[PDB]
Amino acid sequence: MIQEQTMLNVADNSGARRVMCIKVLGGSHRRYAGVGDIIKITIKEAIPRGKVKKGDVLKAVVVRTKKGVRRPDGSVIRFDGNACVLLNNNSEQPIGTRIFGPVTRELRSEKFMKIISLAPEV
Amino acid sequence: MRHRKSGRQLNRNSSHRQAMFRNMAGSLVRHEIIKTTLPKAKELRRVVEPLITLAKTDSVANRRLAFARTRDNEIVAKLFNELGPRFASRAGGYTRILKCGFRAGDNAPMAYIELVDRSE
Amino acid sequence: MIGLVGKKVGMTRIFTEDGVSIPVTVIEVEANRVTQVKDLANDGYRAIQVTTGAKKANRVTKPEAGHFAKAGVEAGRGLWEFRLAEGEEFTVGQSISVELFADVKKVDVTGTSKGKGFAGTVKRWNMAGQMGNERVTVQSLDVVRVDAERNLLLVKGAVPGATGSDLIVKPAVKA
Amino acid sequence: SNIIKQLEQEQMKQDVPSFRPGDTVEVKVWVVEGSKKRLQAFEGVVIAIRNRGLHSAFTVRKISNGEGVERVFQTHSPVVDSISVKRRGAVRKAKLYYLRERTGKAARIKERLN
RNA sequence: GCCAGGCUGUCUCCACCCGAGACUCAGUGAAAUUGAACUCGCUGUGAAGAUGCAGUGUACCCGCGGCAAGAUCUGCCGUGGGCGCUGGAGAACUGAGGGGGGCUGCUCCUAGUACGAGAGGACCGGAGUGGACGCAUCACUGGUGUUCGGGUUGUCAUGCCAAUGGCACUGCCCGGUAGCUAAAUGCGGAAGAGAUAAGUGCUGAAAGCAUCUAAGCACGAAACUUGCCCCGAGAUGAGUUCUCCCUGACCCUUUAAGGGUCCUGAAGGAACGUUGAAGACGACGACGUUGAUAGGCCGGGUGUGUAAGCGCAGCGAUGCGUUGAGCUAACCGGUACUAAUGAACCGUGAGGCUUAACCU
RNA sequence: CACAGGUGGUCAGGUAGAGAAUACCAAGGCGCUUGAGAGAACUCGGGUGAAGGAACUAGGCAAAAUGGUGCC
RNA sequence: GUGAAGAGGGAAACAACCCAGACCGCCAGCUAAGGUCCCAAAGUCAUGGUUAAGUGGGAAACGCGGAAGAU
RNA sequence: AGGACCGAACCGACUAAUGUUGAAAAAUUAGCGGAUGACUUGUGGCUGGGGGUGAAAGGCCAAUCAAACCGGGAGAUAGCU
RNA sequence: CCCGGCGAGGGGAGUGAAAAAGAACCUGAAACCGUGUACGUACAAGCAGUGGGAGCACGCUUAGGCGUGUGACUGCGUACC
Repeated sequence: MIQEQTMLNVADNSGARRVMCIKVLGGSHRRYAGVGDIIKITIKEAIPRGKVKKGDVLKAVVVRTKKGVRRPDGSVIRFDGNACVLLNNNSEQPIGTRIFGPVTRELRSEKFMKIISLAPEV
Repeated sequence: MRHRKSGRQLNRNSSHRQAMFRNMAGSLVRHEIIKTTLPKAKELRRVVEPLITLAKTDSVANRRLAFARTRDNEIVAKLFNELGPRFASRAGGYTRILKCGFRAGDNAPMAYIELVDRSE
Repeated sequence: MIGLVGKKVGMTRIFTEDGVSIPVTVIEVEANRVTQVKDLANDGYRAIQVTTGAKKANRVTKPEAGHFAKAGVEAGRGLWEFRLAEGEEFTVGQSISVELFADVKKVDVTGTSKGKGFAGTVKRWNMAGQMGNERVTVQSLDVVRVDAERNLLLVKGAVPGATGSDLIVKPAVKA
Repeated sequence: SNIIKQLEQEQMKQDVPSFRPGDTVEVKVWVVEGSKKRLQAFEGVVIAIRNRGLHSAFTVRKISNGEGVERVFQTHSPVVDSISVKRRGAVRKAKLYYLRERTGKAARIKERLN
């Protein structure tokens, strides 16, 4: 779960290090966004040269949540922190071909069939 | 709130209540009879009965534990020697409470609490 | 159709073969024998009175003892009514087991919420008044497991009333 | 009461070994992929044990890609297949929530040598 | 003067815990205001928003806790004492009426389907899955859990070491029993039904055409109401059903819904105790020896973590086997060991008059 | 008013402490003049807490984080 | 002309609208304004006409329409 | 040696809250400032009311001061309640 | 003399014309506080009164419908300066 104005760890080779949330989407008058929800984040630090520039505003999706998510069998997946990967409204395919840390099994969505291939460590 | 919780409030500092109960238990052991309010008498019984039950078994660790919650060497010595064998046959229910009207000072209910044997 | 009165015992999880954990609340359903029958001709409507549990003879009022003696059954801990669905009737003393819920797959639970003291305006409507001890119903619940020989009923989710409370389980009207 | 105790105990399998907190352990988990099921091995260190009847669950932590991931495994759930202890540890602390900050040598623990 | 960063419930959302007030028991106890009050809503008028004027409607009398729309009063929610439903009493309900909400996105098959020259392209509202509200719950995710356990600095005390107890915010922290908790999980915005606007229609002229209508005469919007739950016979129009109890005597008078005396004291309730996941006080639930209602005890479980002592090693810190040991409040199954005694009080002794059908 | 307020100077121990500040004790003085009750909403003084440290507020106003020695 | 300094009855209430100037008492009769379905005292009285919309029981200019009025 | 700094006692109300009933007719809690300088206080005396005092706000002089209390002129005076 | 606490206060006896004169001491009213007596009121809306008014108790001409105590209901009634 992620709230407004929360830092998300970067799990892609785009060069981003610190990203801040600005707006939350995925439901009218919604206060929190889950792991499988689209969020609006910005960039605080950028590499000297690359496709990502400071101040850009674009969509993103959380891959890991500090609070975690539950399972039908009662199991809970909890991570040491919140990790998010930037997404674009057009050309959803993220630039990063490598993702830090494992990922859960809830990424079977229609548009997330291309990310399960990455993240070899589960 | 107020659902399945033990321990009457007895509005006071927690350490103050603990010291109060220590004094109550020590007095009851020393004199085998007390004349105190029922709300305090119930918790006095609840806190003192474990002490006598533990004292029924004689051991260095048991004596040290009894002294920890008693802080009176003479009272601890009184235990393990007279009360332990006196109530050895009985298991639980080492105290009895008899109402003696309401206190005249402030209309506060008051009652006597004493051991089952209390003598002999 | 017709509901039965049971006693809440607790709630836990049930593990499925596929590996899914489901909350289950446990209701003890004693045989709720019928004491009296109400009809249109006499009482103005069709209904049957159900009783359950046991009451000590000393703590049973003489009028209730006479009523149960007329019913030809031992005195229970309470009486409840259930409106018939215009189906087959019943007879006095006809014990009813949990088998009726063995093929429903959808039940509704009515009971009294746990009591609470005075509640503030924020605590109530987010004015102040008593909380709990009020009839409340939760509908569209599916039974998980039925054990007729053990008088055990497991229902998904949560139901009003803590342990030791009495509740009513009725066939789900909505479907 | 008796009924709930019977219901809880009737679904208990006497196969989980007794592992102390902070002891390295491997867990086999059934995972559904496509229309089939397969096995997955998860190695970690047990941090907390909360054995509430059949609700018994233990937290296992692992370090992957430089990040710490902790998952709670249910002791008696069908999803968990078997529990095996590879490296034996010894810590005089029921809960190991303190190691979330430690790393490298500090996070390491000594052999039990019982 | 300004910038970058770390840093707390200021907030999404607040949740829990410790103390003094808030409520009851025994006593002391003043004020501001006060013409008198048997101190209702709406409509119209009025020196112009009427508790007091005309019309209309509702409301048993009197108390306790707050929400402050105007804390004395009006008003609202919850809950109490008295009273009547006509002999009394205990239960179960029908129900005149009353509380409220009927929200909303994505995907799936339908289906790249009908239609459509092609382009284009659904009705579907059937299934699954989100967002916000309410209700329910603590097994799960955790928070709290100063009443449980352990680490630790200073100081005092137990004659001293060891070992213990108090104080220093719970002395500072690490975990956590039960209860409560949302950030956790279960369900609901029904389906169907009635009347429906527009609109869609069988035969059809007057006025050999035509037309929703003149004659026969049919469907239908997410709009409205039932359907969904909850309170409800103080509904004084005071309801319906079941069961139980009383089956004595005598005297007087102003001779009748009369009065009085001895005996009787039924069912039930209240009175008091254990008390509760019931509670501010009331009230409510279970029990009161013919018992698991509270405490303690046995065993288990949870939690904490290898207690003290013993003997070995290091001349010391400390470790080793005893010892997965000791302790464990609120959890679970038993145990009468302790506390709920025998009782007293109210509540009565066949139930008012008239009418109509029955056996007499 | 036996009120919660002001009233001038002196006597100045031990422990850990740079310290007459800080915490417990020595001799000494006191438990302060309403007590007891289940411990509701609510008010006041505090403690902990998942996603955050400034997204409420005109406002970093309360609270909260560190609080030093020598060197690389 | 009224109130000021005049009551009473009617207009549902109402001080300037209509009748009407209270010496006091009486369980008497007759009238002014206003009424004679009830509330509430009086005709559900008679004759000749308008009304199908509760217009009566709120409305102008204008071609029955105009017409929208106060929890 | 500091209009030197942190920091006790001590002093100032500079700010927030408690109340204009009262505990106080100017007080309480907290924060803040000074804390060897331009400081404070123990005790005694002096500056008297078109006068004293005053870094001027026309501030203060025993419930206040901008003409204090006491007794009198005066049971005053104009309008008005 | 007794109750009461070896008090305060009260109850008897006596003195005292009188103690319905007891040191709170001639005469003792209303506001205010209590008991008893008779009546009305718990389905009933507003300056709380005025006429009608059955009923509820007492004494009267021993009925002859009289007065006192209350006023269910009913027409009217928007305080004083």
